[PDB]
Amino acid sequence: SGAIYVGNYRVVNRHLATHNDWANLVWEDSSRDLLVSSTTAQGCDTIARCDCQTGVYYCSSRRKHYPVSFSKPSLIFVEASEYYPARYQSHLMLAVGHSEPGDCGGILRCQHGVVGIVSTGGNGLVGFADVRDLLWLDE
Ligand SMILES: N#Cc1sccc1CC(=O)N1CCC[C@H](C(N)=O)C1
Ligand SMILES: [Zn+2]
Repeated sequence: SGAIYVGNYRVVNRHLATHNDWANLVWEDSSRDLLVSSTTAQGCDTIARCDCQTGVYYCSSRRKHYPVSFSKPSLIFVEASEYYPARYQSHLMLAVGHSEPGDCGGILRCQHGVVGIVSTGGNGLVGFADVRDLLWLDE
Protein backbone atom coordinates (compact mmCIF):
# COMPACT_ATOMS: atom_id res chain seq x y z
CA SER A 1 0.00 0.00 0.00
CA GLY A 2 0.94 3.67 -0.43
CA ALA A 3 0.11 6.89 -2.26
CA ILE A 4 1.57 10.26 -3.49
CA TYR A 5 -0.05 13.49 -2.18
CA VAL A 6 0.65 16.52 -4.39
CA GLY A 7 -1.55 19.63 -4.28
CA ASN A 8 -5.23 18.59 -4.22
CA TYR A 9 -4.40 15.14 -5.73
CA ARG A 10 -3.84 11.62 -4.40
CA VAL A 11 -2.02 9.17 -6.75
CA VAL A 12 -2.48 5.43 -6.02
CA ASN A 13 -2.15 2.03 -7.83
CA ARG A 14 -5.43 1.69 -9.76
CA HIS A 15 -5.84 -1.94 -8.52
CA LEU A 16 -5.72 -0.71 -4.89
CA ALA A 17 -8.04 2.36 -5.30
CA THR A 18 -10.84 2.64 -2.70
CA HIS A 19 -14.60 3.54 -3.06
CA ASN A 20 -13.69 7.12 -2.01
CA ASP A 21 -10.98 7.30 -4.71
CA TRP A 22 -13.48 6.23 -7.42
CA ALA A 23 -16.18 8.65 -6.04
CA ASN A 24 -13.65 11.56 -6.29
CA LEU A 25 -11.99 10.34 -9.55
CA VAL A 26 -9.86 12.85 -11.56
CA TRP A 27 -8.15 10.42 -14.00
CA GLU A 28 -7.38 6.71 -14.30
CA ASP A 29 -5.47 4.55 -16.74
CA SER A 30 -5.69 0.69 -16.56
CA SER A 31 -2.75 0.40 -18.99
CA ARG A 32 -0.54 2.28 -16.41
CA ASP A 33 -2.11 0.84 -13.19
CA LEU A 34 -2.65 4.48 -12.01
CA LEU A 35 -5.63 6.33 -10.50
CA VAL A 36 -5.66 9.96 -9.29
CA SER A 37 -8.42 11.21 -6.98
CA SER A 38 -9.13 14.66 -5.46
CA THR A 39 -8.45 15.54 -1.78
CA THR A 40 -9.79 18.20 0.71
CA ALA A 41 -6.28 18.69 2.24
CA GLN A 42 -3.09 20.01 0.63
CA GLY A 43 -0.37 17.59 -0.48
CA CYS A 44 3.29 18.52 -0.16
CA ASP A 45 5.15 15.87 -2.19
CA THR A 46 7.37 17.18 -4.93
CA ILE A 47 7.18 15.39 -8.27
CA ALA A 48 10.55 14.95 -10.05
CA ARG A 49 10.68 16.44 -13.63
CA CYS A 50 13.76 14.65 -15.01
CA ASP A 51 15.23 11.58 -16.78
CA CYS A 52 17.02 10.08 -13.70
CA GLN A 53 17.68 6.37 -13.92
CA THR A 54 18.91 5.97 -10.27
CA GLY A 55 16.96 6.51 -7.06
CA VAL A 56 15.79 4.92 -3.77
CA TYR A 57 12.53 3.02 -3.16
CA TYR A 58 10.66 2.00 -0.01
CA CYS A 59 10.15 -1.77 0.34
CA SER A 60 7.46 -2.52 2.97
CA SER A 61 8.14 -6.33 2.93
CA ARG A 62 11.61 -5.55 4.32
CA ARG A 63 10.84 -2.22 6.23
CA LYS A 64 13.83 -0.79 4.31
CA HIS A 65 14.78 1.67 1.57
CA TYR A 66 16.96 0.34 -1.29
CA PRO A 67 19.05 2.23 -3.88
CA VAL A 68 18.35 1.05 -7.50
CA SER A 69 19.23 1.68 -11.14
CA PHE A 70 15.99 1.55 -13.20
CA SER A 71 15.00 1.40 -16.87
CA LYS A 72 13.35 4.25 -18.89
CA PRO A 73 9.49 4.13 -18.89
CA SER A 74 8.31 1.56 -21.44
CA LEU A 75 5.66 -1.06 -22.44
CA ILE A 76 6.39 -4.23 -20.52
CA PHE A 77 4.42 -7.54 -20.50
CA VAL A 78 2.70 -8.29 -17.14
CA GLU A 79 1.29 -11.73 -16.19
CA ALA A 80 -2.46 -12.07 -15.49
CA SER A 81 -3.69 -11.38 -11.90
CA GLU A 82 -7.13 -11.04 -10.15
CA TYR A 83 -6.95 -7.33 -11.09
CA TYR A 84 -5.97 -7.62 -14.81
CA PRO A 85 -5.68 -10.12 -17.70
CA ALA A 86 -2.18 -10.65 -19.26
CA ARG A 87 -1.23 -7.35 -20.99
CA TYR A 88 1.43 -4.71 -21.75
CA GLN A 89 1.65 -2.11 -18.96
CA SER A 90 2.84 1.28 -20.25
CA HIS A 91 5.11 3.86 -18.55
CA LEU A 92 6.70 1.06 -16.43
CA MET A 93 10.37 1.10 -15.20
CA LEU A 94 12.17 -2.06 -13.99
CA ALA A 95 14.96 -2.48 -11.44
CA VAL A 96 16.73 -5.44 -9.85
CA GLY A 97 15.34 -5.54 -6.31
CA HIS A 98 13.07 -7.24 -3.87
CA SER A 99 9.31 -6.79 -4.07
CA GLU A 100 6.14 -8.70 -2.93
CA PRO A 101 2.46 -7.81 -3.85
CA GLY A 102 1.87 -5.82 -0.65
CA ASP A 103 4.83 -3.64 -1.72
CA CYS A 104 2.73 -1.80 -4.34
CA GLY A 105 2.45 1.87 -3.50
CA GLY A 106 5.99 2.26 -2.12
CA ILE A 107 7.57 5.45 -3.46
CA LEU A 108 10.60 5.64 -5.73
CA ARG A 109 12.50 8.95 -5.30
CA CYS A 110 15.50 10.55 -6.91
CA GLN A 111 17.34 13.81 -5.88
CA HIS A 112 14.60 15.82 -7.73
CA GLY A 113 11.60 14.29 -5.88
CA VAL A 114 8.96 11.57 -6.41
CA VAL A 115 9.56 9.46 -9.56
CA GLY A 116 6.81 6.81 -9.25
CA ILE A 117 5.30 4.01 -7.18
CA VAL A 118 5.85 0.22 -7.00
CA SER A 119 3.35 -1.50 -9.33
CA THR A 120 4.85 -4.93 -10.36
CA GLY A 121 7.42 -7.47 -9.10
CA GLY A 122 8.71 -10.99 -8.93
CA ASN A 123 11.81 -13.02 -9.83
CA GLY A 124 14.16 -10.50 -8.21
CA LEU A 125 12.74 -7.57 -10.17
CA VAL A 126 10.64 -4.59 -9.09
CA GLY A 127 8.55 -2.44 -11.48
CA PHE A 128 7.57 1.21 -10.87
CA ALA A 129 4.70 3.12 -12.50
CA ASP A 130 6.25 6.45 -13.65
CA VAL A 131 4.47 9.74 -12.71
CA ARG A 132 7.07 12.28 -14.02
CA ASP A 133 5.19 12.89 -17.30
CA LEU A 134 1.91 13.92 -15.49
CA LEU A 135 2.72 17.61 -15.68
CA TRP A 136 -0.86 18.54 -14.61
CA LEU A 137 -0.24 17.13 -11.08
CA ASP A 138 1.47 20.52 -10.30
CA GLU A 139 -1.21 22.99 -11.53
N1 LIG B 1 5.43 -10.75 -6.80
C1 LIG B 1 5.15 -9.64 -6.84
C2 LIG B 1 4.74 -8.27 -6.92
S1 LIG B 1 5.73 -7.04 -6.30
C3 LIG B 1 4.59 -5.85 -6.70
C4 LIG B 1 3.51 -6.38 -7.29
C5 LIG B 1 3.59 -7.80 -7.43
C6 LIG B 1 2.54 -8.65 -8.10
C7 LIG B 1 2.35 -8.09 -9.50
O1 LIG B 1 3.30 -7.92 -10.25
N2 LIG B 1 1.08 -7.80 -9.85
C8 LIG B 1 -0.13 -8.12 -9.08
C9 LIG B 1 -0.98 -6.87 -8.84
C10 LIG B 1 -1.19 -6.08 -10.13
C11 LIG B 1 0.14 -5.77 -10.83
C12 LIG B 1 -0.06 -5.01 -12.13
N3 LIG B 1 0.51 -3.82 -12.19
O2 LIG B 1 -0.69 -5.51 -13.07
C13 LIG B 1 0.82 -7.10 -11.12
ZN1 LIG C 1 15.63 12.95 -11.03
